[PDB]
Amino acid sequence: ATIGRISTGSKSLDKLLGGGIETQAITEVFGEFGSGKTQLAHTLAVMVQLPPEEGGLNGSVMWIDTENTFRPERIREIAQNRGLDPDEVLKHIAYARAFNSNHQMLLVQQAEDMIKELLNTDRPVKLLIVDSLTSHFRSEYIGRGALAERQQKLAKHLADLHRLANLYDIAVFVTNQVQILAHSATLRVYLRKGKGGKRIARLIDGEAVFSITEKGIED
Ligand SMILES: c1ccc2[nH]ncc2c1
Repeated sequence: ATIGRISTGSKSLDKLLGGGIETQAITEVFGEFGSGKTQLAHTLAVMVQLPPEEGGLNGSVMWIDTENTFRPERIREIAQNRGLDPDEVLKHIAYARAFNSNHQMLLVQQAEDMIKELLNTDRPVKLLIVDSLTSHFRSEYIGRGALAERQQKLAKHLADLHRLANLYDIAVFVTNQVQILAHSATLRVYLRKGKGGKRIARLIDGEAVFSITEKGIED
């Protein structure tokens, strides 16, 4: 199946990404607390629902939240300000709180049921968000011996996510709060605060600049 692309809301960031975030890929955004990772996730959860000529995939969303940071009213605000019905957009986001890393891993396996259910509807799942990918792993696997154990568990979790992305033509978007370890995401984007309230994004193989606004993010 051909890759799809989802606009982030920012032409600058879309260009950095080669045209938007890709299906059949895991895109990891990482950066310090407050760098805008969750705002980008909220924006993508709206953008993916747009029709393709507007930068979406006519898609539905599954969201795994590990920090209680999902805000339904932020979805509704972004949707309304982009001309979409806020309640329809919110309804197309399946939402689950992950209580610990083992529950987070089960939830990814569980997500396959809804993905299959929706695959041939007019709004198949096209975006799976894990925010935060790493927070539970960081709190639970700590101390001597934890590096190998945590990396092995994360590798299995990411393998599960890669399979869903690749098998069902989904963009997986994950967040990671940071600041030597290996990573298995398809593409890693470093996000940081800049001057004038801007956020700056760099690929970790130019820089994109965007603002956080009532439309989510934009140039
Ligand atoms: C992950 C995210 C949202 C979800 N809703 N139901 C199951 C599930 C898994």
